[PDB]
Amino acid sequence: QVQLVQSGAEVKKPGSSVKVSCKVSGGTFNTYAIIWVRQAPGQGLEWMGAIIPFQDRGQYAQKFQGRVTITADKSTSTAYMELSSLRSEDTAVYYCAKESGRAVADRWGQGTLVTVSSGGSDIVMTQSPASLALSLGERATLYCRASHSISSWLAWYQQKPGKAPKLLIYKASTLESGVPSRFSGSGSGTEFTLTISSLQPDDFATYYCQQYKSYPWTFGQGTKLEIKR
Amino acid sequence: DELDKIDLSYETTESGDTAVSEDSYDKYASNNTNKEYVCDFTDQLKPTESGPKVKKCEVKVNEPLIKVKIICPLKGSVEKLYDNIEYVPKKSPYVVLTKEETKLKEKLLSKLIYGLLISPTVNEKENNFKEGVIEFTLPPVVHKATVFYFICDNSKTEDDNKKGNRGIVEVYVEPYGNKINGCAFLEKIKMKTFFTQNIYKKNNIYPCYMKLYSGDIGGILFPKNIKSTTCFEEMIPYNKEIKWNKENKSLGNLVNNSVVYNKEMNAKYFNVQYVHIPTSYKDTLNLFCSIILKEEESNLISTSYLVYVSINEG
Repeated sequence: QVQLVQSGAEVKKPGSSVKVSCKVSGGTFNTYAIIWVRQAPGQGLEWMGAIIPFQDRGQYAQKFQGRVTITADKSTSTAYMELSSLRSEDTAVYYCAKESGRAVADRWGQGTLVTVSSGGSDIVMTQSPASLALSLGERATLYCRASHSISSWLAWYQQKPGKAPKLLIYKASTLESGVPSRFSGSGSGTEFTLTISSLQPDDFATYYCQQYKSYPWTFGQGTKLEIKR
Repeated sequence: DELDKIDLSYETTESGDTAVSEDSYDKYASNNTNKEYVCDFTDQLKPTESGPKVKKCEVKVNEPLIKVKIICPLKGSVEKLYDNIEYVPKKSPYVVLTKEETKLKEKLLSKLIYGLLISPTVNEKENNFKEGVIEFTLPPVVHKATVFYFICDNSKTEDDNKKGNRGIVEVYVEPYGNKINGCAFLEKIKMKTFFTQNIYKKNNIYPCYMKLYSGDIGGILFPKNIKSTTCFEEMIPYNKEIKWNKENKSLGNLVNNSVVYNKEMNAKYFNVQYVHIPTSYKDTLNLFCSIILKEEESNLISTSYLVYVSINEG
């Protein structure tokens, strides 16, 4: 199947630049978008930009305009993200991901830790509850609200500590292949739900909703679902 | 116009509702014969127990003047098997799909590829999937890599436990060529960079020169106000290589196996003709034709253009 392998951890001085690589194997490279997402430690996911390799030009969140360059080398099926003028707040795990014909980013790299050591009209995603404490075998219900109508262009991701986001649901209610049927999604427009019919030990994690109607893609701040004490 | 009005709100994806990812598409190349690249879905989308699969016909172009032909079976063309087939865009080939962000959205094909030739008809029927097939001819030159799509989706057709397949055409045009030997008689920047010679409006008899060799492509962007032209059905040879039958006047008559593209000048958008000198033709031939303009708005002076075509003048 398809694998995204990123370059390894980096330590940089403030003011420096860093370039992270993302090698795609087993999937078509030239005509599918590669996106870059970063996650400051203990914080949420943040879309930085994307590139469709044949176009030879990336698109970027205004937040990073002028500091990020995304490129793609078609002969090696490797995408790159270069972030300049690094500062402490840029310390984060940087992820590459790609879409596979279903609009959603459904294949993710393993992440690259980068350590720094010496806009209006964007769609806001609001998740609740911020934390859920439940016992094994109980049902969990998670909620996601969008500030603008996104029809059904909403995905749900599961993230375990230290691991890349894993797609569970896309198009609001479609299960990704291999995802157990106890996960289900509902809603369209501005209100969405993720339900886990019966919690199992593997299900304890942080869950994120993401609108992929329009760039910049935006994530909710996540629901942390942990075991009842 | 109604042939090519685009719905900016239209949205879809390559996979549609099939839930199949691209690494699991059944990918295959178009069947290419001479300069016609054909994607034929007549037998690819019938329902099977395994359905719906995604059938992706890959059209890869890095040569000039390729004709792309796409055949999508018609609803009811065979009982039951295509009762719910849809094709997208409805106004293909004038409107195509391109990837914006990560979804497929409508795009004017003529805005994507300058000089592309869409004839009004195919097999003496409308050039539209409603008649079962669409065709277009890519130009002699393309500056930027370009990717666009057509959908012929039978996945909503059900017959017993079986479902039809979703057909995709991906046309991937890599850059090829530089500049067409010939003249453009003068969005506008696309016009000015496409031909080796630009003839800007003059009020006299002015000469365009098209110098060609075996295998070369030439062409002309004819003036807006054209009234009449003998290019290229009524050429006059000059210089006395061989004896001339005066009825052998078309480039076809004079250069065996030469091809003229858009002879009828009926393609939409682009007032162009392209000519291809075959590699087989090694003889030297100097030819002449003319372009006459309408005096719709007078400048007090009439405009005409002399076109000189020299073949293998080495």
